[PDB]
Amino acid sequence: RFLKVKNWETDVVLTDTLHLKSTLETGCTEHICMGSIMLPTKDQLFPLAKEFLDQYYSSIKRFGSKAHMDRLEEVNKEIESTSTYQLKDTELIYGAKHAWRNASRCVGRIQWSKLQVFDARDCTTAHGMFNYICNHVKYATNKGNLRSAITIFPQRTDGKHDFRVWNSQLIRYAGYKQPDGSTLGDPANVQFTEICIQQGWKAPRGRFDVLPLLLQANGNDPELFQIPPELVLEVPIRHPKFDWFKDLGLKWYGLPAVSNMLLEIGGLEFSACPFSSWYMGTEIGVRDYCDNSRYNILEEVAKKMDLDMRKTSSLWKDQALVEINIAVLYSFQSDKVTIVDHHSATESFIKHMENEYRCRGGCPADWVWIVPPMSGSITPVFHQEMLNYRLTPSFEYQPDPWNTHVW
Amino acid sequence: RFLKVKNWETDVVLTDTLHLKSTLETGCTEHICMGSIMLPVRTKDQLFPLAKEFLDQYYSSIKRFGSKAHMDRLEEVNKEIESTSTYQLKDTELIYGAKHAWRNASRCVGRIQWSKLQVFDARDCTTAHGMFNYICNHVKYATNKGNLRSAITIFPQRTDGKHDFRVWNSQLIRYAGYKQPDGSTLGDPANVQFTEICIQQGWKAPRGRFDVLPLLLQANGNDPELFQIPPELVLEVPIRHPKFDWFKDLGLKWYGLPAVSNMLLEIGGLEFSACPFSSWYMGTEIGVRDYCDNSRYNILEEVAKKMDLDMRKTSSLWKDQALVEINIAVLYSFQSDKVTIVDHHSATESFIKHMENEYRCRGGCPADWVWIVPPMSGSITPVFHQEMLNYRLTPSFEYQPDPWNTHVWKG
Ligand code: HEM
Ligand code: HEM
Ligand SMILES: C[C@H](O)[C@H](O)[C@H]1CNc2nc(N)[nH]c(=O)c2N1
Ligand SMILES: C[C@H](O)[C@H](O)[C@H]1CNc2nc(N)[nH]c(=O)c2N1
Ligand SMILES: NC(=[NH2+])NCCC[C@H](N)C(=O)O
Ligand SMILES: NC(=[NH2+])NCCC[C@H](N)C(=O)O
Ligand SMILES: [Zn+2]
Repeated sequence: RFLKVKNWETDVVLTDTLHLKSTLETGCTEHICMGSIMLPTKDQLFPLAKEFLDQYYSSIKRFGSKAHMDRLEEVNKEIESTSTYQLKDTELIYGAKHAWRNASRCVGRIQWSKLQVFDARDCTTAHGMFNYICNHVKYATNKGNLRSAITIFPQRTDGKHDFRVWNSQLIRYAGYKQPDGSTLGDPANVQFTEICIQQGWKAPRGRFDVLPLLLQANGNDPELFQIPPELVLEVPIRHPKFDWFKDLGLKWYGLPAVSNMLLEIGGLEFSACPFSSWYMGTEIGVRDYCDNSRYNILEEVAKKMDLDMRKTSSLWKDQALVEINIAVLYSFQSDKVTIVDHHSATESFIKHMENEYRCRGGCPADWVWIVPPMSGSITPVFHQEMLNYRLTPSFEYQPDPWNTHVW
Repeated sequence: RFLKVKNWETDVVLTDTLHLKSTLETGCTEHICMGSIMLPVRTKDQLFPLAKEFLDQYYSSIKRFGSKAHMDRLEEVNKEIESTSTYQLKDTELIYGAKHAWRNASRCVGRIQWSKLQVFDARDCTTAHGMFNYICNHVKYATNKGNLRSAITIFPQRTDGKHDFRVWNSQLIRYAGYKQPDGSTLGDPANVQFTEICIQQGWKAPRGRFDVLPLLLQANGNDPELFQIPPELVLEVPIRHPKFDWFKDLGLKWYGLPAVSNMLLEIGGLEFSACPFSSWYMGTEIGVRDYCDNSRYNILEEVAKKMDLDMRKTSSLWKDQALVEINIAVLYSFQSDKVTIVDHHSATESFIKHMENEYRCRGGCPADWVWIVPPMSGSITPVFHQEMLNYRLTPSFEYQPDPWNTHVWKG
């Protein structure tokens, strides 16, 4: 069964055979589409393993080879014997790269092949985790010349000895709920901040406090560690034409490092797998700065611009938004910290997507996430149809550890 | 089976029971979501269920479910379908049906207005000329000197599929598109093909960047005929900017009345192949899509130039900066001529209110996130952060193929 996707700006059509290899469910049915919903055993394990191994071996052009069968045989026995198994270094790398390749919500995926993979499966303690993580941050930041990396901690076993990173990103600002009801710093992290504090963190209480790492190894209680400040690259936010802008007091960190996700490879579950790359401007300028439930800076930025804020139809929110995003890309570029604007980013993903249909017969994409949170229809992805299906290896969500942890 | 939708900006949660009454298919499956795919002659036995269902809804809506009136009508329609292999809707039903097809239009952000809709019954129409007159009346009623009113005109339903009434224009009022030999396009590229059909059919084309197209009307399965809409009936807004005096020099204007004409209205199984409906524009439809889409009027570069923006590097956000001004200039021009119009903030805010009310009183409200979210400043409108379930309810507005692709020319 073939499927076609049209680009309504170029009339380009692509045929998707890849969705055929789909496994997981979408949350959608014949009678309902949940495309905008944010979150919709030995015998179990071997099929999963076999499938992965087949992919891998096909990818290296040894499908059916003796090597292939042997490995198949080996893994087989190992699962029967140990009720789990271990991936060869090559497989772990292939698996990680490909989970990224399959991340339908990622516009960055043209880069999927150039990924630095750190094997931290020999890790056993939170302190071990802290050290590994520090190495990742440093390698990835690279003095502002950002590099994509992932660090993979030991896989789950009985589910009672999970490695987990309790932060949602390696580096994020704290959130303090004041008594008057307002919030200081980043409201997104208010709850995590309360857990840190509650666990011993001496909170400075500022609008941009780098949070402590809170690391759980082997199922043990989480432990706090401060990331060497020297390791935390930051960009002060100023506007190329508004000298009053810097006075707003805004900065952001240069390294987005999602840490709360779950990497699945050949049936194996890696519950702690921080990955990092570089920001698209909008993530910060639009979502982090202007979301009503984040830093929410539109009013203030507007005021300083003296815009007509009486009537929404002045598009004062829109005007401010553009400046704010101009100031973010500007600040970063001026400090030579890697960053990409939403136009370049989306243009590349079209190129990527095309190439993926050519060489792979498809490329799963979540339109809702792929399209930037501003200027949607002026980027090429708006006009681009996308089929969304779920391929493994994958990155999955998982519950916040505090909701599930057995203290 | 209940379903919940969260608003990630307010944490409001809503429970959807309404999707249960869903009938049509989504194009989606357990293994694939086509949520971003633009487009994913009946029978006696087919028709009555469709009719019965509709009638049940209607009667429930007036609080006569199971009433003698209800059963009789049920009985009547029944016999009529058996006898005539079709049937006719009471005036009350046609109105209920139309209003509710709008109410179920999952791609419509304007639906808070769904109840206040002027319905024109043009089922007695028989000729293209008849159609032209009806349409002129609609345009005039709806425009209302710039104080826009929502209206729909419903022409005779399909019978054997050989005597369809069709409006060949996609909107009652739209600008022409001429493909020049150098490869460029004059006017609106979206209508180039329709323009060629008009010309080919006798239209004397002015060849300008804003020529109101002739109506091309088909009655009873007959060949289409041309009619010019009285210019005095076609309200237009010259586009200028409240601070850029150079803007008016761009030479831009738009018409004040969006009137989708190429859609198919289905009610109680009946198919109304010609049903122009009209309301008022949301700014972005014009400022963002019609003006800035690359394949429409594509004015970003020029607007940028005049602003002398840094167009060397995309990261100057020159496209973004121009876009905002252009949209400011559209809402401005219209408001200054007192032609109804709504900005994307007000529009999306209202739809949240509407959506909430719909969950309260109706147990749901089908919505297509991809279409509901404005083509600019997405995440600063409330609908971005709003989860939406999309399912298909009837009565509905459906797409249908372009008439020229299917028409059996009589000559
Ligand atoms: C290299 C440049 C990259 C860029 C420009 C980029 C860009 C983005 C953006 C803008 C989002 C939306 C995130 C949000 O709105 O919160 C996203 C999501 C995502 N990206 Fe990428 N990314 C890059 C690299 C990577 C890498 C290295 C990985 C993993 C190896 C990855 C996997 C993902 C995943 C799993 C999501 C969805 C996460 C979630 O649901 O919160 N990306 N990316
Ligand atoms: C009165 C104020 C209204 C507003 C502000 C409004 C707004 C909109 C907008 C912005 C769209 C997106 C259209 C596009 O992107 O091309 C849309 C789509 C749609 N609306 Fe409305 N509308 C209104 C009234 C109506 C009426 C009167 C009807 C029918 C009776 C209707 C039914 C629809 C339908 C069927 C679509 C889908 C069109 C398509 O698929 O191309 N709306 N509406
Ligand atoms: C309701 C909707 O699913 C939710 O707001 C989504 C919308 N689209 C998005 N797209 C991206 N890239 N990132 C996000 O956090 C969201 N949030
Ligand atoms: C491919 C994609 O679905 C297509 O560009 C859609 C996306 N969202 C839209 N949303 C609205 N309201 N109107 C449109 O024409 C579109 N175009
Ligand atoms: N480019 C990335 N890898 N982004 C990861 C998620 C970052 C997150 N959206 C933020 O703005 O904080
Ligand atoms: N508000 C409406 N009824 N819009 C109908 C579609 C108009 C279309 N978006 C246009 O720009 O021409
Ligand atoms: Zn779907």
